[PDB]
Amino acid sequence: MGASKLRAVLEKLKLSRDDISTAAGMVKGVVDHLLLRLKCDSAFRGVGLLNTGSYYEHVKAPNEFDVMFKLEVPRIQLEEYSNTRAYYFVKFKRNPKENPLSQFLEGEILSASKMLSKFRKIIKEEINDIKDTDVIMKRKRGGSPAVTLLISEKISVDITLALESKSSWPASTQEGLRIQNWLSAKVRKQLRLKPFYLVPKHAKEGNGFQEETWRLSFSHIEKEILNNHGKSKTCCENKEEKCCRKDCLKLMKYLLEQLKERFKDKKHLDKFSSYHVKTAFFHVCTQNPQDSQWDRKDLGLCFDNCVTYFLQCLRTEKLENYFIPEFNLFSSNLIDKRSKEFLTKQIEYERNNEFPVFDE
Ligand SMILES: Nc1nc2c(ncn2[C@@H]2O[C@@H]3COP(=O)(O)O[C@H]4[C@@H](O)[C@H](n5cnc6c(N)ncnc65)O[C@@H]4COP(=O)(O)O[C@H]3[C@H]2O)c(=O)[nH]1
Ligand SMILES: [Zn+2]
Repeated sequence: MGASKLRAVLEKLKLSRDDISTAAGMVKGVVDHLLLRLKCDSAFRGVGLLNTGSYYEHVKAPNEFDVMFKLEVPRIQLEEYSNTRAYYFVKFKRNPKENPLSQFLEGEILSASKMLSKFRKIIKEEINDIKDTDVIMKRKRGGSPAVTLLISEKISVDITLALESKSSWPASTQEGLRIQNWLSAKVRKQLRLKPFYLVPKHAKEGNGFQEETWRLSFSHIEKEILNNHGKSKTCCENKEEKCCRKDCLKLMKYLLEQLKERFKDKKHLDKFSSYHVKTAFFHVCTQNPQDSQWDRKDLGLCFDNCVTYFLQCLRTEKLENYFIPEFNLFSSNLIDKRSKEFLTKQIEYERNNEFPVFDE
């Protein structure tokens, strides 16, 4: 696949400033209103908008948004659930004083399902006729921590609640974030000093679910790594140091998106998301730390590599969480073999035929 061809694909995917500003405007309005109302409750008094960009989370329908609501919770003690390395029970190190979330305390362990239920109930109750815009809440997805809204019957916004911990990161993230040879150890050091988040996601237990667990989240770190991606600090700040990392990520995401859209009737690709792609891309970034390995003239090659590695992850059924190395996103427990084989087939076909799926 030619680099000029790929860059032409990315070129035709660019949206005008008007659409971006309009959609961002509507989303911002709804979000701000929901914050102002969410602060009416003592449990969600310290709620706030977490900076993850909140834009460009969909190349092309680019009306789908993703915002994250951080909730500052002080002095929490985490307990790793069944060595899942990613799912924890939330407790409090010292709780003599009445906790704002005490209404959600199922004993010593903070209930995730109750907080999520309350959150969803507040939002659902306060998106009706209070807005000079038409907002509807989408059907509750199975085991999804997100609360999705539809604005003006065109804009989708995923709202995820997240507990915030300014404590040091869990021990499961010790060997994670291998950006030493890429973004330097100093950057990793200052990054690990930043807080980490927890989303109300239950873990699988054979043929049952816990609903009391929370999953680690480092979306903000992902944003930071994304916007500052070069070994050189001046990467992509001049013509001589223009790389093709972001182009590769965009192309991968668009490939997965187009494949998911094409086989929407089937249920094979439903569990696959742009996060898997992003993770694989991060691993590839670790494998190729030099900016010279991401030269803009080698877009075709680099992207190819990004495809190949992704395929490897599908074939070997191994895709380690970039922050939690022992957490496998492509385990057989999460995604079945048949789905991964299907995706593999579609991708191999696309690459073998000069990506006809980009022609739309
Ligand atoms: N900003 C943010 N949103 C999250 C996070 N975790 C879940 N969400 C939201 O809930 C939706 C479904 O969550 P799921 O955990 O039940 O299945 C997810 C999960 O299995 C996996 N995944 C996505 N982000 C992940 C993440 N940050 N960590 C671990 N797994 C993740 O891919 C599935 C679909 O992701 P999606 O990006 O299209 O939408 C998320 C996403 O909009 C999160 O950590 N950060
Ligand atoms: Zn760059």
